Amino acid sequence: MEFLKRSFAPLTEKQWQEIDNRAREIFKTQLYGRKFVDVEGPYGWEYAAHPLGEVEVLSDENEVVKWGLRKSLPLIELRATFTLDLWELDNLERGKPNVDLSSLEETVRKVAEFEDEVIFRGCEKSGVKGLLSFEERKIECGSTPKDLLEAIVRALSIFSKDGIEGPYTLVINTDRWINFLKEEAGHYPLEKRVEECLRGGKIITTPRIEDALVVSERGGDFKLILGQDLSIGYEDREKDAVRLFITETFTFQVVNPEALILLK
Amino acid sequence: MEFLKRSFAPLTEKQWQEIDNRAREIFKTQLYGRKFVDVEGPYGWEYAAHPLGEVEVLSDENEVVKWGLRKSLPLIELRATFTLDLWELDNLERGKPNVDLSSLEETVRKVAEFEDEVIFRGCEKSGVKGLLSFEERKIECGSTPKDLLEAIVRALSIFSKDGIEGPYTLVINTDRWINFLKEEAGHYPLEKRVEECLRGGKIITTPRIEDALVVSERGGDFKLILGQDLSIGYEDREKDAVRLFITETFTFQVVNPEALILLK
Amino acid sequence: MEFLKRSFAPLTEKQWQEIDNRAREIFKTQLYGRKFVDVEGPYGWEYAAHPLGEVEVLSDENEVVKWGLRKSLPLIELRATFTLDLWELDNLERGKPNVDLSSLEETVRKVAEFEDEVIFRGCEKSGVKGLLSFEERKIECGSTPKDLLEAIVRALSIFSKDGIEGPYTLVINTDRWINFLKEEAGHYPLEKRVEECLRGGKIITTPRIEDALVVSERGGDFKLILGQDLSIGYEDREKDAVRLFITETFTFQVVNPEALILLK
Repeated sequence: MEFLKRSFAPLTEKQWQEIDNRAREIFKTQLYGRKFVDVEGPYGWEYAAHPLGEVEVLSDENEVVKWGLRKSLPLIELRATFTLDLWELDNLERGKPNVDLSSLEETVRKVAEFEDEVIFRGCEKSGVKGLLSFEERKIECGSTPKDLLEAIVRALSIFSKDGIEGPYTLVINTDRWINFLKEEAGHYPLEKRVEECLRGGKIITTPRIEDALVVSERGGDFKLILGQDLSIGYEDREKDAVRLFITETFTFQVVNPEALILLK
Repeated sequence: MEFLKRSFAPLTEKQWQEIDNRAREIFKTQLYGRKFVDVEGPYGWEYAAHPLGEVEVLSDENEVVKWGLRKSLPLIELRATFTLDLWELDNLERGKPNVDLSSLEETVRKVAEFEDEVIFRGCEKSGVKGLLSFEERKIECGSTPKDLLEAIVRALSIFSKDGIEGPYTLVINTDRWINFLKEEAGHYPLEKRVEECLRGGKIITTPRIEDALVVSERGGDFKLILGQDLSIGYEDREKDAVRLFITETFTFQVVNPEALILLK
Repeated sequence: MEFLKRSFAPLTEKQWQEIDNRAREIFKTQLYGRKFVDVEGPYGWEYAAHPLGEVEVLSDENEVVKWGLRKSLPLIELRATFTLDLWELDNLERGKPNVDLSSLEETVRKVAEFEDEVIFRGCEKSGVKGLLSFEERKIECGSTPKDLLEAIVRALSIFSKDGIEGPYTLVINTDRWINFLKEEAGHYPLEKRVEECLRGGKIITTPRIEDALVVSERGGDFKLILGQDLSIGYEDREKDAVRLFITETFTFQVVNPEALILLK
């Protein structure tokens, strides 16, 4: 929006469109948490904190009037900057079909990594606890495909006792998935054995996790709080090059850890 | 069209039709690039160059008035000739069901090879760079079916980081495909393992490539510029035999090499 | 248009208008070729090459499939820059009737010279051959007004044998015209003798030619290919002064040299 100062950038709508398109593509392919966790919002651009629903009592014990502070999560405000040559975007309206947008891509990837780190590991400063921080819900299993299938069945039994329902999905490191696919036959695809044991579920290979998670997708158990979603705006000129920025505001909340299981 | 001088050939519409039909069949089965790359046009018959969208500056540095030349790709104009006996096409209207059209077939195959060479290797004279010239995007993999599947998964991970989406297709040499199918079981078809790892994609066996390519089919990344598409016209008489020709005008452009991956 | 970034210049419409007006005036008075040669287009801003209608065959002699490259003329892209003080354009809306626009005028004159040089001499780099390069069509004549009239009659006889019709015009260096007017009487204006021998034609005094040309104006024999016509846009700030630029894209083609005659 208006705080992005896009109107003041020496660019045509065509160039803005190309930039936005490439950003969207990289993001859709590089944002992995967005695949498992719900999204609420956007609340922005002014939204500053998400309530937790508790009071920390600061009053002493023998005070007549008891009082405390109501708790919330501060939204994380993200800024990153790109620099694009001008002589090279105007070749777009000169008829060039492929305009170099490399710095955009690099920095987009970096911010995607940032958000995925928050979701998966969290942030102490912000008070966010990541999915991989709920060590209290973890299975110890082997390292073969068969061990993996047994572990998945165990996980679904756990979900059963805890009342957790819904489609299930398995988030794996890419390398471990590849090695599971390589380690044993072959006489029936492993992905099918899995999608069967993972009863109507899916597999999602994610390089930002090392081992694996099993999560239910019924809804409402992991949620990303959105103020200002990812947006690109303008800062200044270089002057032969334009400096833009990408920004966001967000927090993350694990609501029901019972819908989460870690695997070794 | 009119530049083809078909009206001046001592032939009936029946004979023209037979000729055109056989040409179309051979072409549909022998034109392999047409299976992966988009086609724009036809622009012909006068279209002479396709713009690139850049200026090469020829002005010196200290000139007051700066100037350069706007760049483009010249269209390649293709001619080949056939000779057909007359006594042998008139047997068509005499009731013969199978008329010999061998020279047509041979020369059609040759021109198909020509276009496929341009697409795959390119042309220095014309300034076309072929698919197999983007060595900067190449994977080193093994030689077994399992190695192949691992390589395909690696390729799709690459497409993932580069923001490349869409159906995927695997262009292979026929011999290597056959040997992959022969080398190991058997207890589950390899083509299915592939179409699965090649997630909803295809395999296309192409004798004009030696090893393999993986390419996305989302659209707009490889494109063939068409002026005058493949057409047959008339030159002269022999006189007992008619001399015809086949012609085309075309260039080729790889727009987004990120949608391209070479395999060993 | 939009590639000119006029909207991003810290200027009001009044100032843009003054600038454009002065540019147009200087151009109309300083563009001499525009007086004789036809103009086609504008094709821009993406137009990159104008077809010539020929194929250069690169195929060897004994190749089965013959091929070549279709030929064209690259458009020349022209850039020049002006710098205008700000404190001095805002006095326009302060009520000043005469705003200093000298750098504009100088640079406009320079680019006009550039285009006239291309038309008259041509450009080797671009492959343009100028009017004064067709030495094969040249008359040797005297240096007196009477010699000039005889030469004009000879030229029209030539046009006669070559089938060239239409109004005729005589492009002369200014100095030679003046000296012809001074050299002999006087008892009947020379311009009238000329316009008579130059049967219903004209005289156009042009400082970018040294001796003279006679050309027919029937149409279609000399033509200027226009992509982006002359236009002014914005580059940056200085910051107390605004930097603008003037740009064009064009080529030139002599189609029928029979409509052209050079005089000594």
